[PDB]
Amino acid sequence: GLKLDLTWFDKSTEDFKGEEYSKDFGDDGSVMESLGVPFKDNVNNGCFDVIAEWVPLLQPYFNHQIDISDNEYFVSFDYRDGDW
Amino acid sequence: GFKDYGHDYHPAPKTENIKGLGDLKPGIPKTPKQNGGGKRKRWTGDKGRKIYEWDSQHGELEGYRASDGQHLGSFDPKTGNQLKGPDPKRNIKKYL
Repeated sequence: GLKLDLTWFDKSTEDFKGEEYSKDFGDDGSVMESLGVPFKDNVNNGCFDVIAEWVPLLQPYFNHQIDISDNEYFVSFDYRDGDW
Repeated sequence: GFKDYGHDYHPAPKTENIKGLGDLKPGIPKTPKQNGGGKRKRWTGDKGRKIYEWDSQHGELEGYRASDGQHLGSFDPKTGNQLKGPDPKRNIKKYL
């Protein structure tokens, strides 16, 4: 199903510091709905800047304690059939 | 409906499954598409001298020379084999 693919980078150097996937949402896209990200042309098609608004909407699905004053965050909406 | 949207494009490879291009690290994504709000997933290899970007319509990695963005061709993520060769017309110099 759909996993949120979360990725983050050092604001100072741009070095990669971490990646985390949410659990699988199956075929329920409403998390995308709550981000305000239309489905069209957005699933398996790139990463979005995690804005301040998005943090509260996203944090419930991640171990990583998202800190946008420390790091740049990006999420993509990966979809693969089944368990993956 | 939503599964349908999920088969519009080819899922990108997860980093650990990209074989044959050395150790790779995700890079900050910066290349827009015209349709879609997303930036293309990006990885660096070879101490950052090489950049790869997932192309989700063709389903292959496009490789670029980090110093000037020049296109190097595409690669199969499973093997790391060159599939297309360089195209002199193509670069990512504005997205580095």
